[PDB]
Amino acid sequence: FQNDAKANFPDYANHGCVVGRHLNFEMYQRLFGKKTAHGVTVDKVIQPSVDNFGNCIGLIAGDEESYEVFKELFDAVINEKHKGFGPNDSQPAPDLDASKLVGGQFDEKYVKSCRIRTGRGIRGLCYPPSCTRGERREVERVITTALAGLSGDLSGTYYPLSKMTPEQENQLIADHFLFQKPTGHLMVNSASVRDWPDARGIWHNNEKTFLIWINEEDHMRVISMQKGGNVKAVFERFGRGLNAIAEQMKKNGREYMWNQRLGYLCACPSNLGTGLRASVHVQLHQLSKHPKFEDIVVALQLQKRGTGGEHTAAVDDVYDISNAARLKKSEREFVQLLIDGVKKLIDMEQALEAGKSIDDLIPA
Amino acid sequence: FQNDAKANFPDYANHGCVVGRHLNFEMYQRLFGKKTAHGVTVDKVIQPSVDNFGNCIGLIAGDEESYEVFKELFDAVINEKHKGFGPNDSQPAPDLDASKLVGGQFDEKYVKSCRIRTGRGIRGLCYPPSCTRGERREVERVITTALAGLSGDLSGTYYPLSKMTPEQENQLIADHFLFQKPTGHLMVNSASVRDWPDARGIWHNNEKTFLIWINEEDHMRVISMQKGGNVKAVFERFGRGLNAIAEQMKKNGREYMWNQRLGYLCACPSNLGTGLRASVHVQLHQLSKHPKFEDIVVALQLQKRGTGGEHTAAVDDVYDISNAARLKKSEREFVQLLIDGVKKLIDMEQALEAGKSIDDLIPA
Ligand SMILES: Nc1ncnc2c1ncn2[C@@H]1O[C@H](COP(=O)(O)OP(=O)(O)O)[C@@H](O)[C@H]1O
Ligand SMILES: Nc1ncnc2c1ncn2[C@@H]1O[C@H](COP(=O)(O)OP(=O)(O)O)[C@@H](O)[C@H]1O
Repeated sequence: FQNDAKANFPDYANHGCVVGRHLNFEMYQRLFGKKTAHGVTVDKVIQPSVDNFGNCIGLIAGDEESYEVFKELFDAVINEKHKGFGPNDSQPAPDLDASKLVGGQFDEKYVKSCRIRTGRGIRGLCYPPSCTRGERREVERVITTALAGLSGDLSGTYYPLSKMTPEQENQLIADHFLFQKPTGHLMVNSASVRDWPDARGIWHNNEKTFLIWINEEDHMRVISMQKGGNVKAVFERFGRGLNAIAEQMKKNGREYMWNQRLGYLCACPSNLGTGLRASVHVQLHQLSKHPKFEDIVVALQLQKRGTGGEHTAAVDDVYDISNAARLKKSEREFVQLLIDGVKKLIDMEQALEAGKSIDDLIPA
Repeated sequence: FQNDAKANFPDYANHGCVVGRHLNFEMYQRLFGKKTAHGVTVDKVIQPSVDNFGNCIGLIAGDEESYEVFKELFDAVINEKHKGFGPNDSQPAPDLDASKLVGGQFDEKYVKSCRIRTGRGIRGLCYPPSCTRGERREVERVITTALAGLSGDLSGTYYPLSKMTPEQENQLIADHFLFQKPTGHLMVNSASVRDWPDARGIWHNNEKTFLIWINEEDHMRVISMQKGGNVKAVFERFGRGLNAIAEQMKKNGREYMWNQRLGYLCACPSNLGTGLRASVHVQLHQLSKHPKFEDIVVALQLQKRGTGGEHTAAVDDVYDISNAARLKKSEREFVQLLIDGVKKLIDMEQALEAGKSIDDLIPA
């Protein structure tokens, strides 16, 4: 008996994962014995895809180096997932300049709130699927040390999950800032929830307009938010926050994971490039009952979902609309995509309100 | 930053695991960098204990070598779990001689069925927490190849979970021979359910008196059973089955995992020595309503539980009574422990049936 590639090749029958359609034995044999500097193997990065029979992606990176050592597998998946992204295609340079936005104010009669999120990795340390307790703790240390250097309207306080009081936990729940131990297949099967809640925590400023999660699904989850429809102001704080944290991190020789081709790196290939989801809560009483509604959203390159997030129902016809893509455009440009898209949606709503047709407002 | 033992030491506060009370930093530092020939680390074997806050054991072996490379941790836990087992204590030689049993027939008026189970590991291959798809498949191959050499009343057929038909699956469910993907903390947290159901299967003889599970929680789970109370006959088939399989395995240079001190090795320290649980279904209408019932069972060194197994209620006063221990006695002697114990229970029941006292039947 030999523990070789042939003996270890996954049985992808019945699976609906992207990986199974790209990881033929030819490729597996090649990648089988490879390892990153942190010991991440091909079996590691595909484990979730094997465990799950649903329509997953199944691909997860244990560390930054995963994207280079297992480049041909990630590129194949990335290419299909992000609807076209070859080996010579490159992510545009980061763009966090809020002042370059045009008309970043929404009619607050329809737009109730604005939210912009992204994820960062701390270079040198493994992603949650592979990180050790030591690494995870260093991630928390780096981040919290940096956050404590923030001032002004970015001044905040840190709430470690492992030292959280009933009173604090209760208030964070009411704020909807608390996160539980993940239970999703990708997180569970990738061993991303080990040692919970060791070195996990929540940070937020006094205004509660800037939220930070540590060691949840990414090293750092960044969230900027405001009531109303001033998306430009939400983006301005978003970029100013990321930059400020990065500046405090340089003091300790730490930086975000980023490279010319893929932009900001994270464990989940689906969230590469900008990892940015800009969204609004927008009320669309009439448009939502229009037969072309779902097609209009897709055409605008937006995504639609319930008020309570992914896989929830929309209450009082208020929808969570956001940019659908993550790659092939800069942050500032995705935010401009949301602006243009949402205003069009609002124009259509105001047409239906006046008993008019929207037939010639639809993206041809 | 250094990824050393100090940075990686588990925070055992709040935990009710045995490991936390033995794995002080002193020990952790020593074991931290160690590895078995299969790459099993200390972090691996204790991971479940860290993940779980309940009253677990939390210790699991990735391979056979785990018990030697991490000997001082396993010995500490084993010592406490099995109520006294020092470094110089030794498990008695295996004893599968059913003919050495005395009075192995139960009053079938009270004893409805008999069951005896154990677990085996195939030497050379890793336990479910650490095994690869290749290894797991080799385990299935070795076992099924051996089973196909069995004849007579040990002739049976193999039902691979990954090629199971609705009709077969339905019949196995009715027989209560099917096992699902484990969901318990120890199994989930130790990564023992990877690639389900790849290389998992069920084997049983025509009589349905001999059952075998492959790659569930152990490499091989062996179960002998009969209606009525002829425990001697159930043990006779049990031992004859284990020996026959071992004999077919030698043809291919394979053998069970076993050593002088710990007896038959398995991933779970709680099941070392004999890994043997001999049980009966015994109806105790009157005794079960006696205030001393639970104390009598413990004194007889037996265990009591519901008819549907662990954590179930007893229906019609029928209890699952079995030997409580796994170490410090031979198989044949645990079965004799069940015999002596159950007959005493039956004598007490027949006393209460006649309105007599059992005060002087109780183990002083
Ligand atoms: N524009 C918005 N305003 C207020 N809350 C929002 C907005 N967009 C999303 N949320 C909230 O964020 C939470 C997470 O949503 P989810 O669909 O998981 O997106 P993501 O995972 O990108 O945060 C949800 O409970 C939702 O209510
Ligand atoms: N003496 C017996 N006769 C018939 N069935 C039994 C007997 N003992 C246990 N069982 C059955 O075996 C199943 C597993 O029981 P469990 O408590 O998990 O013990 P184990 O894990 O050692 O098999 C249960 O559903 C139970 O009904």
